[PDB]
Amino acid sequence: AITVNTNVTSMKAQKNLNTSNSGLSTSMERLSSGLRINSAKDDAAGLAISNRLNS
Amino acid sequence: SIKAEMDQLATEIDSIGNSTAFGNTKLLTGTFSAGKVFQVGHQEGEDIKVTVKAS
Repeated sequence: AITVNTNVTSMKAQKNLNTSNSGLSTSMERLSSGLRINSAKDDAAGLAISNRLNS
Repeated sequence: SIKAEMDQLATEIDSIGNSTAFGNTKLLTGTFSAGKVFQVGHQEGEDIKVTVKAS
């Protein structure tokens, strides 16, 4: 099991780093503005309710 | 609005089920409902059975 053409250990390691980087990014923008529902990624029903409360 | 979100999540559970394949053989659509056979010895009867129910 000693190969020099594919490194599956690297493939799994790369995915974990991408997930941790994306989580760090989304936390900064929530902190920089102060809103949990920045986009429609988050609670779909929350933004609809908030719009009527804003009115 | 909440149902419009639940509805699309159920569509992907269908989509993963019909897509997951080993090169060209679909593994989650019931073709492995009655376990297939792999031979791991050098004589007849040395077999292992893998069963994957449809999901």
